[PDB]
Amino acid sequence: QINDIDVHRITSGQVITDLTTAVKELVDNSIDANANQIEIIFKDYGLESIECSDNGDGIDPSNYEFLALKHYTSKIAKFQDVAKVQTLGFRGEALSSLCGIAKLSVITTTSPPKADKLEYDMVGHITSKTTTSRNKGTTVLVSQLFHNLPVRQKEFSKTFKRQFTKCLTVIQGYAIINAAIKFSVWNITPKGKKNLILSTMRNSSMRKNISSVFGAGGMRGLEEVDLVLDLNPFKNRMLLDLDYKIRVKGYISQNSFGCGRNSKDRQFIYVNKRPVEYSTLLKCCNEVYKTFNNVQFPAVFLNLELPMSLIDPDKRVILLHNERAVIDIFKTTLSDYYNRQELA
Amino acid sequence: DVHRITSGQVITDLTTAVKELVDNSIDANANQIEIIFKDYGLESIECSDNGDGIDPSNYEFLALKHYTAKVQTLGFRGEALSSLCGIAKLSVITTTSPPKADKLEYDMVGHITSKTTTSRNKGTTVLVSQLFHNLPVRQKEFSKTFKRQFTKCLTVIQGYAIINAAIKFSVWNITPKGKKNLILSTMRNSSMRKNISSVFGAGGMRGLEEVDLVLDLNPFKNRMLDYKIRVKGYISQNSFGCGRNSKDRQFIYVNKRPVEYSTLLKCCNEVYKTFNNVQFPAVFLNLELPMSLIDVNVTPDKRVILLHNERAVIDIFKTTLSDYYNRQELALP
Ligand SMILES: Nc1ncnc2c1ncn2[C@@H]1O[C@H](COP(=O)(O)OP(=O)(O)NP(=O)(O)O)[C@@H](O)[C@H]1O
Ligand SMILES: Nc1ncnc2c1ncn2[C@@H]1O[C@H](COP(=O)(O)OP(=O)(O)NP(=O)(O)O)[C@@H](O)[C@H]1O
Ligand SMILES: [Mg+2]
Ligand SMILES: [Mg+2]
Repeated sequence: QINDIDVHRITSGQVITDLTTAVKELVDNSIDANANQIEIIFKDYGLESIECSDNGDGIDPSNYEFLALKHYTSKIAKFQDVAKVQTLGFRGEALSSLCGIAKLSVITTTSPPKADKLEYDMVGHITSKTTTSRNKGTTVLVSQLFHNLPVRQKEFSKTFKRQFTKCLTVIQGYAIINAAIKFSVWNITPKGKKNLILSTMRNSSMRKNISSVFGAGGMRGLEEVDLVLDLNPFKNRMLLDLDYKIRVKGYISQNSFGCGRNSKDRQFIYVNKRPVEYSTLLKCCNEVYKTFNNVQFPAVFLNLELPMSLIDPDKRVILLHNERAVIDIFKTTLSDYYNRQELA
Repeated sequence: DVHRITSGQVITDLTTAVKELVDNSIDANANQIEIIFKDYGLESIECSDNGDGIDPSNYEFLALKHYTAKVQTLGFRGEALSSLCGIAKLSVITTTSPPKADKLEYDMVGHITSKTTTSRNKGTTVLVSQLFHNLPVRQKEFSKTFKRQFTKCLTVIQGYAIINAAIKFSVWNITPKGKKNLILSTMRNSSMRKNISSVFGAGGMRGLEEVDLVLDLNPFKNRMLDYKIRVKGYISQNSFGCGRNSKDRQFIYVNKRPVEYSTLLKCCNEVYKTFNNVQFPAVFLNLELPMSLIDVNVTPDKRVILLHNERAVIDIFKTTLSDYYNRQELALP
């Protein structure tokens, strides 16, 4: 009843839930490519297309053919050097998925200015390779998103405005923590307007970026946070030992009356410079803050820096070593940070 | 803090503030725009449209800016509005779903300060008040040059009104003492010709004749595909008395969009001087041209544009214009 292509269509649809997820996948790939410059161009807010341009390492020409194919034991076994082909691609699920539920194009180069333009069909095969030029880096273009998921596409049209803002929030997250990276975001309107949406300067402190990304009001009520949670006496599994110290740097709203937010609409948390979904740590943030200002939620921009060695259908749901202790040492450490702020 | 200085550089005067509002309404697909000044804008300026409203999702960043070839216009989302929040007090009554509406209040930084409920037809009403209040120098300048400043602003609205055949424009000024005065009014779905009469009156079409010209610039492209420019509109004839005593009615548009293109008007003016040296011509010209042939982001003025290979454009436009006038006089008798 349901043919293989459909299965591929539906599954890839489970991978790229919406425009925002697609964007996440593209930004992540660029950062992974060691880009220091990332440009994102939306056409009609995403309805038409999204383009991600970086100056990263680019894609090795040998990977072109296997970049967006889905990995199947059955098809790999059809190669003489199985070990070899499995190092030429079949990585991840993103590009492989954007192929099934969208039109994927790539322009890349590992040797500027000689470059290639690749068109991949729904199944990962290269329908056309065109000679072109471009500086070091890669450009990924996702167009006609969900063109073969009528129901989802239709929903996208009657909710594109909210979707974009959701997608913008996520772009703001990447831009605030990635100081060594310059982000630029434009939206080209059907009426021919190139509307600048967001921009940060390369080599900008988190502060300079919050101010760019949220205007002068962005810092209003904010106070620097510089904490060190010593967790060494809390590691559980016995063996130049690991220094289990967590450095928490960033900014958070001061408990001062009013200085907070009416909504928990502006909270960002990072673990080793990467947006992470720390549900637990936010709950803690919120409660500890209530005790000082009940009628408001705190704006958050905190980076948890620590060794990944002590770090373990969605994404990067991270769990730290003995998270229960962490949560407690943080709760009191922050609380006492606010108490010290009141005395100010 | 140093935010308002930046705002002041963005919204230099009343006119600029109005362009910002009018463009937003037009961008919102309104076919009805009504502008109300209270004391020529010294107290406030109200722009009401029947556009598609502001989706609730955009409220938060509505007045926030997230910063610092086949394109025709350049935009800096949030810049205009956050700048109006800076040097002034901004109010908003919008809705994408009538008959229920939201009334927003922003402070100088953009933080929403009040969101109460009301009602209105589909659309948006933007209220700008106390323009430049926190900028004394200019604030006073304004109140001391409001006449030329208002005239400069009305002329810009007159520019929009005339070319936007799909929109019904209406403009009023409420005196400090109380009653409303209709200053501008156009019926919608009207030709430039009809609008010229509505905006200026019985004598608006005086001595004006049609202009339908084509400028071929194909062989004037250096540094690099059909570079032709369809120039349509009206211009005064050169016969005695058929012109204006001054350049108070010279409008140029590029792709149905208003722009300041002095060099072209300069061309029109000097070419006209060739036949008449006591008057200037009334000009209403639209220049159709492929976007790819329009260079954007040429100066801090997000609206200022530069035509592909201007140098020649003028030259061909000047001679083409001359032939126009020569051909024109032939059928005088
Ligand atoms: N912008 C880019 N620059 C260079 N290579 C890229 C870029 N985007 C994608 N690729 C290549 O495409 C392959 C995978 O894309 P993707 O489908 O996101 O999987 P992944 O990055 O390997 N895994 P994941 O981290 O889970 O997304 C990568 O392993 C790269 O080799
Ligand atoms: N009258 C209106 N109706 C609907 N939406 C509006 C209106 N005025 C403003 N907006 C919204 O507010 C946002 C921007 O205001 P503005 O600050 O002028 O930037 P912009 O229009 O995006 N760019 P620019 O053309 O460079 O000014 C728009 O992008 C709309 O989403
Ligand atoms: Mg990836
Ligand atoms: Mg605008």
